[PDB]
Parts: sequence; C-alpha cells; structure tokens
Amino acid sequence: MIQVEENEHIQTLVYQLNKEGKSICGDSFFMKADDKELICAVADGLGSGSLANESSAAIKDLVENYASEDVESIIERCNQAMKNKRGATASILKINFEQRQFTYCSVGNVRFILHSPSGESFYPLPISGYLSGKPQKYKTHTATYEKGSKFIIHTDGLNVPDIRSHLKKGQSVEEISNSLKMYTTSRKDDLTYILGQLS
Ligand SMILES: [Mg+2]
Repeated sequence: MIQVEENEHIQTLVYQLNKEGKSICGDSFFMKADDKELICAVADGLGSGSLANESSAAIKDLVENYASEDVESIIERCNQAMKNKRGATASILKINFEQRQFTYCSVGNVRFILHSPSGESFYPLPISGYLSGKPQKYKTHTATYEKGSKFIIHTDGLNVPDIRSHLKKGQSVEEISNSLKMYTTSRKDDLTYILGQLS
C-alpha cells in the first residue's frame, strides 16, 4: 500500500507491506499535514498477531487524537497505553512549516533520518528498549531544517546499507520510494516507511 500527499510545504509518501503470508500487520502509522504543520508517527508492536497490532494501533490513535501536544507529551500517553499490552517501538515527528522547525522523540528501533541539501544528516541512534508502560527518560530533539531537506522514518522491516544515499539522490518522494524497491521484495518482516520532501 502506498499513499501520497502534497501541499505547498511538503510532499509525503507512506509505504506499508506485510510480512510474506501474514494477514495482520504489526506496524502502524499516522500522517496528517495541513498548511501549517505536520504530525506523523510510525510504530512496530511487540509480540505477534492481533496483540502486536493492538499496541501499534493504540499509538496511531493517540497520535491522531493528541496531535496538538508536544512530541514528548504524546509519546508518554503512548507509553501509558502500553501497560497491559505487548508494547511497541515508536517514533513521533512534528514539523512547523513557517519556522522550518521539527521536533522528534522515539523509543526503540524505528529509525529517522533527515538529510539536508548541505550534506548534513540528522540520524540519531536507536534508543534501547520499547514503550512498555514503565517509566522512560525521553530524549526530544528540536532543530531547524533547510528548504530541500528530505527524510525517512522506517520500521526494522526496511534494512538498507546506506539510506542517506537514497535520500540525497532522489528528487521526489516517489523517486526515493522507487530507489528503495530492492529492499521491499523479500517481505521478511512487516515494512513501513514514511518519506518526506520539504520546501
Ligand atoms: Mg518489525
């Protein structure tokens, strides 16, 4: 499944495909852009079956409902919802277009890379553990992006040797998605990513 969106400030693409032979996806995402801001999130539930989905879906729902809150507030609501669930790894990104500012918070192995035309990339290491409902010490990143920046948020189903290179070379989110096609054919795990290109 691919879904694309565009406005004056960003173009996005969401790709999601299940593990080969698996009916219920354990990954979830949420994406919403208006003329002023973007909210998005990607999550990968622990365990299997309906229980992995229950966990990542709870995140999708909370990010949509609480989108106006700061990322660390949203992720903490997500953490509380994991109590008595399998838990999930997750990443939450908010962008304010007028300021060209983004904020980011994550726990676990859902990765985020933002590539600047200047050749700088924001590429945090994964934070160990997962959202389990137990106490977290969140790390929130706040920074300015330059026009022309491109980014990806992806679950562990996408395993690419040099993701930065794909972002640098691609001229649109459709091109970057096509550039990643060889990593999507095996379907060893659920695979979810969100691409963005920022004006
Ligand atoms: Mg996974």
